[PDB]
Amino acid sequence: TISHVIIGLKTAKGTKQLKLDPSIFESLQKERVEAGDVIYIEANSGAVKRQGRCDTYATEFDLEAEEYVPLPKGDVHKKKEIIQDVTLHDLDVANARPQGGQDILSMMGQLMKPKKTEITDKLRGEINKVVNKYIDQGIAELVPGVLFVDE
Amino acid sequence: TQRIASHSHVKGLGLDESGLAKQAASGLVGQENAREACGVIVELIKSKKMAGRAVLLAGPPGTGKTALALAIAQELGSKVPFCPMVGSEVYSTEIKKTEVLMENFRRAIGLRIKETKEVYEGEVTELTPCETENPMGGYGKTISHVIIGLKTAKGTKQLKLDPSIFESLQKERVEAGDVIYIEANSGAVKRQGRCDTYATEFDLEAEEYVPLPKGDVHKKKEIIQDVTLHDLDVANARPQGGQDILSMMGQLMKPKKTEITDKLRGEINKVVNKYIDQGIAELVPGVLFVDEVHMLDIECFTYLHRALESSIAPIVIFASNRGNCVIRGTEDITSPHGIPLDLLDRVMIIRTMLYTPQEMKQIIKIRAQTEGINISEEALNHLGEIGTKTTLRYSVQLLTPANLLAKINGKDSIEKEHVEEISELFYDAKSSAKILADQQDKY
Amino acid sequence: PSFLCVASPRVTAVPLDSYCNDRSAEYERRVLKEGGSLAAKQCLLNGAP
Amino acid sequence: CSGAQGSTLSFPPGVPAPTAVSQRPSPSGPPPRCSVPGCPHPRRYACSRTGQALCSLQCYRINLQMR
Amino acid sequence: DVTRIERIGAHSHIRGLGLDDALEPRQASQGMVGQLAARRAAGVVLEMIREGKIAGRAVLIAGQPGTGKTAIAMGMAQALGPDTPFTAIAGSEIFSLEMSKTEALTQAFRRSIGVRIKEETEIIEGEVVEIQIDRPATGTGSKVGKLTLKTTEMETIYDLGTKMIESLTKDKVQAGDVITIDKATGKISKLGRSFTRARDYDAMGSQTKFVQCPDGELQKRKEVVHTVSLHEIDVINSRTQGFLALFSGDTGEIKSEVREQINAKVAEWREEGKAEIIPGVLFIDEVHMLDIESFSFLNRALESDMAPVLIMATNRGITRIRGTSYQSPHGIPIDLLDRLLIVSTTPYSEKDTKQILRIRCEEEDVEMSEDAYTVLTRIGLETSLRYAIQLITAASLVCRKRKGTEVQVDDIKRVYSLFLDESRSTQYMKEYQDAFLFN
Amino acid sequence: DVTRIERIGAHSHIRGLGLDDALEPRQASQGMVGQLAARRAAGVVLEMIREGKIAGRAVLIAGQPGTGKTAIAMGMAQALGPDTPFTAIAGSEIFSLEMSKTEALTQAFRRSIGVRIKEETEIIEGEVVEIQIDRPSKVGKLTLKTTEMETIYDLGTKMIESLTKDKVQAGDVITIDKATGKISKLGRSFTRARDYDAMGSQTKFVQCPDGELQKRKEVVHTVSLHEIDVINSRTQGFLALFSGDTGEIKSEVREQINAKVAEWREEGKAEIIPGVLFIDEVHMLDIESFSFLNRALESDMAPVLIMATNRGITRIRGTSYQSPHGIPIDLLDRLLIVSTTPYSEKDTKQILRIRCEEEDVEMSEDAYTVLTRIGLETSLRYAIQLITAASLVCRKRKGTEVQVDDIKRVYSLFLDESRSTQYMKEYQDAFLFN
Amino acid sequence: LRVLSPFAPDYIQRSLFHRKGINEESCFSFLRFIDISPAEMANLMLQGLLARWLALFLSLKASYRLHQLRSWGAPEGESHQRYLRNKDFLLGVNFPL
Ligand SMILES: Nc1ncnc2c1ncn2[C@@H]1O[C@H](COP(=O)(O)OP(=O)(O)O)[C@@H](O)[C@H]1O
Ligand SMILES: Nc1ncnc2c1ncn2[C@@H]1O[C@H](COP(=O)(O)OP(=O)(O)O)[C@@H](O)[C@H]1O
Ligand SMILES: Nc1ncnc2c1ncn2[C@@H]1O[C@H](COP(=O)(O)OP(=O)(O)O)[C@@H](O)[C@H]1O
Ligand SMILES: [Zn+2]
Repeated sequence: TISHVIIGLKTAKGTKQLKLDPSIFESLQKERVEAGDVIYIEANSGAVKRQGRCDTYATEFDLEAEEYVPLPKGDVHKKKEIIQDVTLHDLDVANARPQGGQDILSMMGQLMKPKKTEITDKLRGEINKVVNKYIDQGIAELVPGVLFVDE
Repeated sequence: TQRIASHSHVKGLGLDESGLAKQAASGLVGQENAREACGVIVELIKSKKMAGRAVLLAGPPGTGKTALALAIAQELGSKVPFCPMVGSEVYSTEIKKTEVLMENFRRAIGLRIKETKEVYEGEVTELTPCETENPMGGYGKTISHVIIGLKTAKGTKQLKLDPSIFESLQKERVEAGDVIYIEANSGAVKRQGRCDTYATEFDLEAEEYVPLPKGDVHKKKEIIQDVTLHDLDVANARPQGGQDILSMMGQLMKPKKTEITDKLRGEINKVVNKYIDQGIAELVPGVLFVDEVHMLDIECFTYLHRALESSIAPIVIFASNRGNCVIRGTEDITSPHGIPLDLLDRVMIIRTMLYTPQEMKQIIKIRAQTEGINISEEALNHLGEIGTKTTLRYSVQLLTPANLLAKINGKDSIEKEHVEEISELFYDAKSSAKILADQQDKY
Repeated sequence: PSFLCVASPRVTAVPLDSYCNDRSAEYERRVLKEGGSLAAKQCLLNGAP
Repeated sequence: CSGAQGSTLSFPPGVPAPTAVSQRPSPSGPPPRCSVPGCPHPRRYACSRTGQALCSLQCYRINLQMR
Repeated sequence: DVTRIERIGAHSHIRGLGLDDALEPRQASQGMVGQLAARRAAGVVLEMIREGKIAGRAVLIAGQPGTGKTAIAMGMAQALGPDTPFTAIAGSEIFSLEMSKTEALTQAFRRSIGVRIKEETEIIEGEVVEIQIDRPATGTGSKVGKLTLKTTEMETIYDLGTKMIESLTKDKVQAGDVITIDKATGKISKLGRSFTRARDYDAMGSQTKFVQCPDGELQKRKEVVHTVSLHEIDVINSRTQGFLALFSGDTGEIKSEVREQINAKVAEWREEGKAEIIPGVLFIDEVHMLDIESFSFLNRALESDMAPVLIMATNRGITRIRGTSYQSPHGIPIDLLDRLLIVSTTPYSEKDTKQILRIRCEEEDVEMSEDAYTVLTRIGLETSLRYAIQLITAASLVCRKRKGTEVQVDDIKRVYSLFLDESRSTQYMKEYQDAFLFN
Repeated sequence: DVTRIERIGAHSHIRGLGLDDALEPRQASQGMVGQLAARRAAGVVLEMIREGKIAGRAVLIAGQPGTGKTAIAMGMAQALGPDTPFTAIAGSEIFSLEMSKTEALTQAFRRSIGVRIKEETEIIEGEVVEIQIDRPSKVGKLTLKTTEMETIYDLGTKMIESLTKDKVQAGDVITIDKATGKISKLGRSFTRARDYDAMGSQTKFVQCPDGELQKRKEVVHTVSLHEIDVINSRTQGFLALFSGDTGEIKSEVREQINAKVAEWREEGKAEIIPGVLFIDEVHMLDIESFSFLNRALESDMAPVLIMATNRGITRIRGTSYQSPHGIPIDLLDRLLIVSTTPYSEKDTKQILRIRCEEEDVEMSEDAYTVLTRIGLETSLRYAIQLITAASLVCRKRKGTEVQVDDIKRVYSLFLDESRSTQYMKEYQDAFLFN
Repeated sequence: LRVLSPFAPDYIQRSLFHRKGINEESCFSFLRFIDISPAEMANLMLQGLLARWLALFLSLKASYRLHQLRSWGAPEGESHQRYLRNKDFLLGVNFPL
């Protein structure tokens, strides 16, 4: 039924076709995307955003509740090396409580207020054990920093 | 095995039936007049007559005033609730000090309430609705009853049931060769899973298979259930059945201790009387034991003035090691045993004495033969002298490290040399404090 | 008795709402005004799916 | 209904006789066993390359070595 | 053999004030004995409480430890009886971690004003003869049905409504059940099964003791008196479907706008005659536990027309008001002490002491000789009265353990050697003065 | 090169707590020096922990600052090893903002009792090769791969519904507990990691499994008694094991768990491994929290307690009174006390050599001489802080083996208390408050 | 922060069944004694308060089925005084109330 979704892309610099994972197409449908929208796909992360309807369709009706954007002048496809900084505390927080799990698009995340909590000793034991596994696989490297205590 | 602790030998008060105390019996030795007093307290508790009448055991550290309060629990046995605390339990963050006392006053009273369980259970062999050949007027066909065939290891039986059951047997997703049960007191039906005889009709299937029930298709027993009044207090204050949003929200939210009203206590009292009058429920007025009572503050103590008087309350045992201390939560109010004079007025005091060298040696012997240890006479006659120079707990507590050292040195009983080697390695409170006074500038 | 429930708020305000000037953004507040999935909506409204 | 003669349930003509009766399956006496002739074990799974029923990696090698 | 939840405690022998109709104290009556001056005063304020016309009047009961301050407080609780609310608070109980002091006192006040409501309703109480429930083949869900009920005298048929049908079927109602239906509430209730129709039967649908068939006319009246405090009227109004908060106590610091509004609507239910208002008593036992913050709340709470009659008790001399430096009488600020009447209790004679011990032994089912009473009367003057009241049961139990029928003088000398008076324990605390901790 | 998440701390030169079979201490071994009597006593309690026969034992380790109290406790924790609980807390970790001092101690006790359980299983683990279903109920088959075999399952109806709810694909790696019937994805096999150009945020790549497809074994789990207490506290209690967001567990649960865990031990189904609770700097436990230990040392499944402390006769926290160690007398005779002693010059050399062996540093015997004098004229733990700085000054000096001139330089740069307080007096009114 | 999570079903399986030591303590050991599988536990940590609610609603269904099994038979120890079973840490059904 759906092994993948082919999607076609265009910019003033050219075109590509991409083979999307069904989880990315589920995200296109989350954003209510249709052909003739201008889309940003972050293929290393699965982030998807509608920028607006492409202005070649800006005359489809004289007055309709969409914002139209010019066909992107940028490349269809862009690469960088990027280097991510994350602290062990960001792991200790983001894995301790059940996540919100709800990308705004929900409503249960309105009821239980987020609050700081006495994060257990044991979980830090497992974060240390997972980080050890990843720095051995070379996916991460470590920078022991400084804590500076004023007063 | 089970593992030994600081009271495991204490099996009872070891009295004669005249109420007098033996020199050494039921794992205790000495304290004769205080054991005789505890004998009257055991009779008092067994009588069920009284409410709120209470005792303080008072005496120096390591004299036995926790061992006697546990010996009372052994003389009562498992059937009556004995609820222990330190005074320091009351300082909860969730809930006020006096409510932690009031909840423990409600733990120390038990219902013993007996009821029948009856159930039908088995693998469902067939579901067979039975028609009447004459319908009622204007209708195509009519059912008088449903037959459910049920199987268990003891046999198979066709149960007959009213046709409303068939509606519920398609809310439950039942199919032939499921195992199911029906509550005979209630008419409710439930599915457990496919019966284990079918655990091979696919190489994988998404259910855990249930072994065939054993005994007859219809089961009956009596059970003598027991609940503290505090269990009734919490089960009424925070219900657990989930068929409403208040209960699901209240069960996804963090559980919290709450200041239960005197009204809930009142209504539970009014209804347990309704059943005790009918002989449905037995009642066991139990014991509340507080150790380290001097850790309660004057607000706790000034609540115990009401609680020890109240006509519902359990019999209460207090213990303290204190002299004329200042009462916690007051600046400079010195009072005997660290307890306010107007609470100390409301309790009987049992004086607990120091042991003589011979009694300490007799305790150490009773410890060794229950800690799993063999001791030479030249070791025991040294260890009772160490206890005389030091303290009971220290000289007792030297037994197991002396056994470890003796076993490491390849021998089956503690020798003199092993006791003094452990005494050289391990300091007591008195010998330790002298080093702190000598080396005063270096700590 | 069926008549002890007689207090009332003097004022009952609408829950506050964040207007935003973007076509993608206004679908998100619409989804929140509906209740953000039929699973989560049915879950509070009728108890479970 | 419920009455002095016990309960009854009733359907107008053309309502489905909706209590469809249910009756037991009648499986084989032996459960399915491993294909290797020296093996007493139950079938756990079957080989994808040859189709025989199997119980272990020992039997998977011992089968595929001789087809 | 039988033993109810309430048992023999420190005041269970007290059953009233023992006053005559001219409001004079009898020397020994209703369990009270001696103590004429304070019993007289308690009688006057009891009569003022039964009158109920006047709001926020207050009393402080004072005198030595162990001289019947709490005895007289329980005496008037029993003389006032169960139909009028009496709330006992030990002064420590207001120091909540869930709510502030002024809330805990406002709750203790409003728990002590009763609103009394007669609920009169029409009930049908009958034995089910037969039921028909009709259900559509699919449809919109317009269910319909008929039900029939009997008594030993009369029977009839009811054509059923839509909400009745779900309330009936929710409780698995069936022929042979005995049920009691409230016509105004729309609620069923089940009394059991009748012995008859339960024979035309299956593998079990229920297991309970049967009940006799209902008698007289099938439709009959019921009457209930509710006694609902202002506090639980405020709690029910604090949040919709809040009814469990009455038990759990979890509703903290209720909105002032609720109390302001309930004070009006409770007055309207009096002017409509729809509900009685029955102002009761708040007994703040050991009131010297309240902070000066809490006494300053009482100064201005105790002047509301919804205030209950407030009774303090305390045993303290000139001592500093809790939470401050200042010394004052009874541990109370004169800001408050100026506002309330003081009832003064007195120490006891031989006659009073022996008579208190005798009425206590009566309630505890104990026989003692007049010689044993003579030594226990001596003990109750050589030592505080509560210690003598604590030897009685011990002496009865030692007597029972040696199989005596009556407590003798040497049973009390035995028990006196066995359980210490404070004055004797605090003496032995001088030989072991090196061994007890923190003198 | 590759720096692990753990690196050289203050204690990490120890590798255990060196003793012979007679519990006789070696002068220098397993990264410890001297302290002969205290190490015998630590050995005797270590064998008492291994035997486990008796509950609620307590040792107080006491003596001057820098004399190795935590060095015994961490060395003992390594000599005991893993596979037996060792909860270590500084005393001030118990003053929670959500639960009493009673609770934080109760949880610290209960977290130090290990229950071992045997559990019997068969679990499938493999790369799903394809899935086939058809409509006549439903029928289907699916193929699993592991590096050793490709194999097929003729799965049932509820399984077909469950896989079609998990939406599994060819090239996923999946696991199913055969007894329980529950599916669980692990990720996508590395060979599949290119047939999409953009990939879902929750995707992860894993190797194809190996060995037999449906491994059949019993296994041993160790789980501490506190976790059973938390799991039973509320409907989803295990989330609180990680979230920390739990406290004031109802005593009715804890005493039910005693009865059940004792019952499993009599039924032979589980075995109880007594651990240790170590309270470093116990002296600052409040009087209420000390009084709680007077009952928790008596429960017939208490851990052993090891308490380190560093104090003379001192005011007990939360009171006016003064006592040995800052500990109440009614606890001190339930404790058994082990006392350290200050180091000689001859011992102080060996510990500095052991730190330099651990840091991988080389020094002249002149530099060890001067540093030993510095570590004797001022506290040991200051000389242990000069060696790293002497190494880094040596690197900046373009050296390789450190020298007395490097020690004298670092000693001029980083002050101890005795010199720093001496200089503070010469400018005192420029500092704030006294 | 979600890939380095110990709640990943890979790390749960590798923690739970692929250990080196004959005895070796590891997290998620309790999941053998509650009715929760690795992916259900990961999903309960990462799908948030909706998955909390469904896993609660199923747990009530499981409670009545557990109570019957827990209260009407006593077949000693599962292989002669050995081996615990699925759900054996759920003791919230043993209270009479
Ligand atoms: N009379 C006794 N006979 C036997 N052992 C006793 C007796 N009294 C005390 N012990 C033992 O001595 C130790 C200290 O007594 P305990 O009651 O626990 O101390 P404390 O009086 O301070 O509360 C315990 O091991 C206890 O079992
Ligand atoms: N006048 C009295 N008549 C009968 N019993 C009394 C009387 N005065 C005191 N008592 C009893 O003697 C004991 C002491 O009285 P209590 O009310 O506790 O004293 P107080 O509150 O003044 O400190 C209680 O057991 C009480 O029931
Ligand atoms: N006997 C020893 N052998 C080796 N290193 C030790 C020894 N005693 C102490 N240490 C080390 O010396 C320093 C101080 O010891 P520590 O236990 O932390 O002092 P304290 O008793 O004051 O807490 C630490 O770096 C510690 O690892
Ligand atoms: Zn074989």
